[PDB]
Amino acid sequence: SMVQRVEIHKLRQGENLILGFSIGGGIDQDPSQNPFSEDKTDKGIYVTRVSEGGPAEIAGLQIGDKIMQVNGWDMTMVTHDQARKRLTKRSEEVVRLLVTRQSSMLSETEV
Ligand SMILES: [Cl-]
Ligand SMILES: [Zn+2]
Ligand SMILES: [Zn+2]
Repeated sequence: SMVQRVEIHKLRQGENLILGFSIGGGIDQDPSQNPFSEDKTDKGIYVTRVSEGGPAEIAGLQIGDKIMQVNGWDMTMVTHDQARKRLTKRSEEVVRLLVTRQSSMLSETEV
């Protein structure tokens, strides 16, 4: 798996600002119910949906991505609602994420 930096600018949907994805997981949840994890004891926060055409998709977020950090806050052992809260601060227009993603990128040049 690889680490990836993702930056998402929220889109104003009337009065709300939204990122355009859904989360699952958290240390309060039963990790057996998470289909995206490789290890079914992983209680981490996973991207379970990405809204087509939305800010997260355009920013490069992918379904199954594990969210490790949001704006400098570590997300590996947070509750589901703690994750929600960190992602939905009305004050914050931009969310910067570190995610892990399970995986020829070699640039080759003729001379
Ligand atoms: Cl919750
Ligand atoms: Zn698309
Ligand atoms: Zn910006």
